[PDB]
Amino acid sequence: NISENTSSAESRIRDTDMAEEMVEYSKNNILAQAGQSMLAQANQSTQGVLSLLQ
Amino acid sequence: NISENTSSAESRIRDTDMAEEMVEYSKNNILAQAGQSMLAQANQSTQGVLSLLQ
Repeated sequence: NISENTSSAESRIRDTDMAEEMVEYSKNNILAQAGQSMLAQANQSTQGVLSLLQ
Repeated sequence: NISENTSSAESRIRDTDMAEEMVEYSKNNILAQAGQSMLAQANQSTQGVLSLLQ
């Protein structure tokens, strides 16, 4: 019984809650795609220079 | 973060804003064509000598 409770206690401190962590995984997965999108747009975003009298 | 903000800083001090310099290049390019055209006519200036009791 003390083993079952201190297993439960340690599992609370250290095992991943996979439900919760897939929220935080997937925020960062969308943000990474939106970041790569913005970087890919930003590298095109200075093609504006080339019409200016050139 | 600091390296981005001092790249932003130094870029402000040192990089040509190509929009602003293509104004000043084009002023001087038109002035040079105008001043060439003006020097060409200023060399025809004293052609008036040759009809003058000659």
